[PDB]
Amino acid sequence: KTSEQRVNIATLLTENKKKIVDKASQDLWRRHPDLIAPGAFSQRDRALCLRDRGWFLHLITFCLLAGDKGPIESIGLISIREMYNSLGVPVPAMMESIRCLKEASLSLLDEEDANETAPYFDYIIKAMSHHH
Amino acid sequence: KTSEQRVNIATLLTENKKKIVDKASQDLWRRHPDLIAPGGIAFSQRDRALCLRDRGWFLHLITFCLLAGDKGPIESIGLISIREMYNSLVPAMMESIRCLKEASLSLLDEEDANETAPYFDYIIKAMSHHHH
Ligand SMILES: *C(=C)C1=C(C)C(Cc2[nH]c(Cc3[nH]c(CC4=NC(=O)[C@H](C)[C@H]4C=C)c(C)c3CCC(=O)O)c(CCC(=O)O)c2C)=NC1=O
Repeated sequence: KTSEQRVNIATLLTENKKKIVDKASQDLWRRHPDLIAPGAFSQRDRALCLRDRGWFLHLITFCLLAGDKGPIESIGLISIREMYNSLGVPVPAMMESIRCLKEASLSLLDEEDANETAPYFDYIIKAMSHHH
Repeated sequence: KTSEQRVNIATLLTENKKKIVDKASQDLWRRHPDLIAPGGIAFSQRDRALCLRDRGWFLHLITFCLLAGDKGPIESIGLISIREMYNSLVPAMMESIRCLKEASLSLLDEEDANETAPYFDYIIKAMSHHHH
């Protein structure tokens, strides 16, 4: 399913958007501590990486609202290109970050919603995976 | 976290997106019929489809703001998308939002209309800043 279902899920991912970005950031840094190590070490560069993580979640919930994966093809691609060019973020790092966001988001949902939700995450991963 | 009022407006705009986007399109063509005439920027089926696509995505950005209780989704997704749209390369952009505003507001009582109207206005403002 319903337009109520989409809104139900979107309001969940909005309300808990900080719990998700936090969870997903810890999962990322436990799994890949070389990002948080001296070799996202700086507070300004770690802030941008967190800013960019929250942005991907926003983009997902939007696509969930719209029932549509076209925004990923439109503004998603623009932003992922702008990341590795200007900010030098590696493709494996972004792909893994979105896997961590996926996991954390889905933990709040039930199996009916999570099945409806999971492909939106996967679509961004697939749309990046072709590069590296 | 999300108010009961804003969930309901968000569900109402989402459930009637077709009608709203239909009504916003014909109001735009009524007021500016040159746009879908042989010369104009919405004549060709591609360009008219992209206008239809984008209009609907703006209505979902409004819905998303309502759920956020915040203009954050416009800050996060709106501004970046606006910039890129005009880079592709224009007062029709802003007038289509105004018809979308009035098409949307027409579904709502005065209490709900006053909660939603600012988000349209933020998007009209954000657009105006790309004037030559
Ligand atoms: C009618 C007054 C009308 C027209 C003709 C258009 C739009 C339009 N937009 C593009 C490209 C384009 N639009 C956006 C917006 C956008 N992307 C998102 O993901 C957001 C959810 C949404 C904002 C609400 C973007 C980012 C882009 C660039 C990428 C792309 O979609 O191609 C075009 C032509 C593009 C080209 O190929 O040159 C046109 C004609 N909107 C109207 O209201």
